[PDB]
Amino acid sequence: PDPSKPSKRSPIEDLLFNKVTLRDLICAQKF
Amino acid sequence: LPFQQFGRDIVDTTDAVRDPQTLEILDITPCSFGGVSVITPGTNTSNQV
Repeated sequence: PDPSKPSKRSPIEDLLFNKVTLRDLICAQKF
Repeated sequence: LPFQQFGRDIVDTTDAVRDPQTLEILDITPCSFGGVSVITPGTNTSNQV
């Protein structure tokens, strides 16, 4: 883990998080 | 645009209408709702929830 990163994640873990990602459609379903 | 009264969203639901007398944008949003969950201990321990 990297202390400088606020989320406390390893440099490799950051790359994985920023690669999958996912009136808007989400709100339409909720109603 | 002119001559354009109603409105629709991605899932084909009426989300906006135009007032007949004073033409204006009138968004329609349903009022809040959701589920309810009850947290309880055993009924032989207490009755608070």
